[PDB]
Amino acid sequence: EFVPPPECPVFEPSWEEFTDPLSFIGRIRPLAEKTGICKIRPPKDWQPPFACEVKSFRFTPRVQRLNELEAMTRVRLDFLDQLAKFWELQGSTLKIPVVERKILDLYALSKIVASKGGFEMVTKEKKWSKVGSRLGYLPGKGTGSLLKSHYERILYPYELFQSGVSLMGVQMYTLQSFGEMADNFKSDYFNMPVHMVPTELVEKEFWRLVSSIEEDVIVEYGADISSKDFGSGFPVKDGRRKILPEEEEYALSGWNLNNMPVLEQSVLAHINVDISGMKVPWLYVGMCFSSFCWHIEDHWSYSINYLHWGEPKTWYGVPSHAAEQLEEVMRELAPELFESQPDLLHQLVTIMNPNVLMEHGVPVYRTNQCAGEFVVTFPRAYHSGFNQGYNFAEAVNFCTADWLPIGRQCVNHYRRLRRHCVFSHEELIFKMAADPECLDVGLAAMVCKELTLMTEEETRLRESVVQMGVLMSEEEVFELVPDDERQCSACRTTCFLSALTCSCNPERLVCLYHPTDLCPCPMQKKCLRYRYPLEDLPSLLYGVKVRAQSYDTWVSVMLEDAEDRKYPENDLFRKLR
Amino acid sequence: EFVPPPECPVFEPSWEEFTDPLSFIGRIRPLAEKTGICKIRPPKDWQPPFACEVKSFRFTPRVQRLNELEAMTRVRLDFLDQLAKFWELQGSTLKIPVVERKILDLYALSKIVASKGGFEMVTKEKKWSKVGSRLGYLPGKGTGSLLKSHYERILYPYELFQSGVSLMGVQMYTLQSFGEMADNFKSDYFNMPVHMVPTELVEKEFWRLVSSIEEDVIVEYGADISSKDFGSGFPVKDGRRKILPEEEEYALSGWNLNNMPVLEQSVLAHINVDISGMKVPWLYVGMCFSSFCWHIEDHWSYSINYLHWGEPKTWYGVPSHAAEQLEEVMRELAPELFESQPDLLHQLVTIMNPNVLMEHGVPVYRTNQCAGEFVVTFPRAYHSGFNQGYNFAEAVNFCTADWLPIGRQCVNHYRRLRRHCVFSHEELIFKMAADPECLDVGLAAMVCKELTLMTEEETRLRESVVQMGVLMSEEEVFELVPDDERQCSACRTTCFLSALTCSCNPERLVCLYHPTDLCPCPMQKKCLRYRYPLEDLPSLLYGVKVRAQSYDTWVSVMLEDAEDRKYPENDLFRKLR
Ligand SMILES: CCNC(=O)c1c(O)c2ccncc2[nH]c1=O
Ligand SMILES: CCNC(=O)c1c(O)c2ccncc2[nH]c1=O
Ligand code: NI
Ligand code: NI
Ligand SMILES: [Zn+2]
Ligand SMILES: [Zn+2]
Ligand SMILES: [Zn+2]
Ligand SMILES: [Zn+2]
Repeated sequence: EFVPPPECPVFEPSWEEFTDPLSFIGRIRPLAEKTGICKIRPPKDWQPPFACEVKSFRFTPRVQRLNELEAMTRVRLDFLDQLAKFWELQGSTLKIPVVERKILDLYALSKIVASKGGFEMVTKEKKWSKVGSRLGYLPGKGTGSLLKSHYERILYPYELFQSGVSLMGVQMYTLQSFGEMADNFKSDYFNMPVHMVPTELVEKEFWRLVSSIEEDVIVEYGADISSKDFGSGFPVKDGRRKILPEEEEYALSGWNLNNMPVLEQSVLAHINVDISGMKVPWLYVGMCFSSFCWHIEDHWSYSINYLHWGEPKTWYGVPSHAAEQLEEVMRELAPELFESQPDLLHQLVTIMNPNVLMEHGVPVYRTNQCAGEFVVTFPRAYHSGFNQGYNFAEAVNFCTADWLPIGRQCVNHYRRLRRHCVFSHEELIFKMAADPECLDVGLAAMVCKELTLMTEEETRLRESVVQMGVLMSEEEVFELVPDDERQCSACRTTCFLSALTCSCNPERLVCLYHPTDLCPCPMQKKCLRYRYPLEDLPSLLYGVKVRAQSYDTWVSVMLEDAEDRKYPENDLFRKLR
Repeated sequence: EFVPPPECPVFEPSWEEFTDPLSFIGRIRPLAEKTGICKIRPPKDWQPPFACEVKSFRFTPRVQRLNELEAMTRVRLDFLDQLAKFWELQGSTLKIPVVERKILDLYALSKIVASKGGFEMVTKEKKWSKVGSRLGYLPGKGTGSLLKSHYERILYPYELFQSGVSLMGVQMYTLQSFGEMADNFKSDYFNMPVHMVPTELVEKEFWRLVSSIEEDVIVEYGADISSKDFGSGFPVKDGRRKILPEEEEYALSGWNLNNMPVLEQSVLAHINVDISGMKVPWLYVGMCFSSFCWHIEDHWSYSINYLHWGEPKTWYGVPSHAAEQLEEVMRELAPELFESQPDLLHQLVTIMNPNVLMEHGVPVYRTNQCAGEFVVTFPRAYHSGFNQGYNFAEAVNFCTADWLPIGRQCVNHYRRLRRHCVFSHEELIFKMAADPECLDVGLAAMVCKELTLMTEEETRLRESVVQMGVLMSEEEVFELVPDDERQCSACRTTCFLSALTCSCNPERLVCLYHPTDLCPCPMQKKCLRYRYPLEDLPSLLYGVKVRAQSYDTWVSVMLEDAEDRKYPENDLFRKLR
């Protein structure tokens, strides 16, 4: 009944192609970009040893109910649409609180609270903790009394209303033991050896279980795991181990995921600036049927995924150019609701059957990631999938020159939503511009093209605001103040280049894209807090344009300057020797 | 000229004594407690391999100038003594800020700011970053413009005052590469091979350099290094490695500083409650002359230090009974000053030459810690020391049954100062009481003796506050609220068992020892936020008294119930077999 989509392309590089990963990926970009994802096979000779033990590797499992794994169900959508309209009528507006790093499920919450007899029922009986349990929340963190506070503040008024009449007052594991678990589960299911069941079959049964209410099937996985805390499944050198000579090669290989962020073609390279939250790999342990719902990467850009071992990982990709189109069909389900809550679209997890996306005219490709094979995700390429069986993988994100404009275009979208930004994109650009040398010339070139766009756009914003009647201009260093302090009153975006402060608050801020929403105090007295005076234009565009056009001339002791200035080669350097 | 003090004792336990670390210490306590510190030599067969690589191990070095290593110098004291009196006059009070984990040195700061021409001079020249650099503050974290905020708020008014007339407005490295450094330095100094210089000679030369303005000497070290981030110098099992069978021994050893916190006699054992900041060891890399000033561990408990390798580490300890006597003599230096700033005594680092504390009547012992030896610190044992040469060491704190009453006493002191408690001593006690089984019988017996004292004291504080005219009593879970929120207005102590709130502030809190300081709002309406109703007394004292007095009778299938209830042996179990 279910239909496997087309296979995304694979690549099987030579050892010389395999040398510089980000060059090889640049080689591959014009092609793989159209599928949104692609698979890569390192030379069969390349097989890095697994660093981690298993027999002792301890993790707290998370869980999925494949029935309710879909959050976009008609009943959940229509509910929230109604609770929203309720608060609109009330003059308030519905705000969905975040709990345990994920949005609260109100439909689930309201159902459950009511199933046991309602707010004050649950309250007087102190069952609020029993609730959060069934909600997939980790005890004993105190979520129970937090849900009460939330239910009262949001759902109880609607309860009353939705209830009879009323509404007067008030208002305003071990990796080892997990494999045993995982392999026992799969075999008993399919009645075979786990390795012996074909991929097509499990794939077919997976999408069967999602929409099937005739049965319930639960699974355990793990994620939200860091090389930092849990250690990398790769050998690498920091202080903690004498590294074996066997391992020495792989540890220094750019394909070792810990090494990618620092590669000279990486943006998060020579900058020592901030923790973006991924300079460091993330680990996903898996079982059969264990899944990850449709999504993209923070600030878009890339994602590289590597399966260390275990049964294959199943993927579904979509191109970056089909991105808007994708979100458009998902929006057809609750158009009135997604209006009021634009970002709620992303908040809500979905596995939308690929056939449905394809019948709607969206390109959807796929593949089976097998042990020892990479998967690459491109900027704004939507991806999802599941695992064939017990397995282990490691994944980072990253960025390159080509991404810079997309990353800028990415903020504007996050700014147009109300979306917290994991860093300042514009801040990043200057941290690169402030050390032009030892910077990959490709970045330098792109930065010139990207930066002049912002100097224009900023000067427009800077002159736009003096008309509004602000006078004083203070000067502050934004990178040194914490992200949450430098955000904009309603954007919500991390400000670097400039923002606006009036005296209505000691600290509350708004970016120049929303100057009027700072506070009712007339423009009147000040204050534009800026970063650079406009003396910046000659200064910083110089150093980057230098190395940008130092390379432009150098191509048109010459083989020396390349080594001194750290130019790339391939190509040209071949003509030399 | 310098005189070596008496040596603290060493202990060379048998392999059978060496099997349980915390038992063997209690064996020793009545003796070593009187010296305040002791050295411990494991069986020579015991040689755990060093888990950490060196050639790549990266640490950011801190630095020490032994001349100014002394913060209690006369000139600095009188300066601070005056600056306080200045502000007393102004109606304000002198509040010494903390900057990057430690108190700001105002005397140094002012001296420097004044040497370059003072506040507005430095400001208009933007040299505030040059300042913090010479104050040692790590760039580029923004400390420079932070000091400017501080100087103006404190020193500038005094600057004007202390300046002519005025004062109108306003107001209100690699371990490898480090080994090379330390060895070269140590050898070029004494003109010998580094291992060839006697211990007694360096000791003499060290204390010479402290009081010597005749010459300047700078030294590098590292510290504030966690096993968490950097990894432990011990083998151990979590997920980061498969452990060699050679290492399997030492990984599980109770003498592995990773295991100590979890040992059955530890308090930080079976409770899974809160990060104490030490369940985890810490690392100190060291050099010739690198030092650590007099101090007691937080909450007055223990520190067990294992020197992994390199040249020896020199210690100076003091008994816990001489502690109050110790602080007294350092207080004689600026009694007027320390009155206004009681805790400034601890804040200020001092190396006071042992010969002085001895001639002031303070017991002062010592010893030479050699690679592969342990150093144990007893509760409220003041200790300082320096390193003989290049080495590596690892340490953790820990708590035992005998410490509990001292921990309680410590809070009472931290409360009588204004001192931030790293955790709530009372909360700890109840988390243990809440799991009586599988809890070491000695703890249980102690707990009941400790807890009953608290039920009395609390009920005294509980009945005391109703006379004050508070009525309503709410009930809150304090452990689930963050520490800094549950502190006291002025105590400043983490409140758990109870505290007092009113409506003047939505959240601002005061410990029941200080109900009057909450606000001017008359007692009037409420609000006592308590934890347990007084239904606690029968309940919790039971479960602990159960296992406490279950063992009392058991000593007075019998060898079974000891295995079931996890009783200890030594002793009695020997009569069994
Ligand atoms: C069942 C464990 N989870 C996963 O395997 C998992 C991924 O493989 C993944 C790949 C790419 N981007 C995001 C992802 N998120 C995930 O959770
Ligand atoms: C020069 C390297 N530093 C140290 O060796 C060092 C200690 O041994 C130490 C022991 C106990 N309590 C605090 C300590 N602090 C320290 O810094
Ligand atoms: Ni992803
Ligand atoms: Ni100490
Ligand atoms: Zn904005
Ligand atoms: Zn205003
Ligand atoms: Zn009040
Ligand atoms: Zn208090």
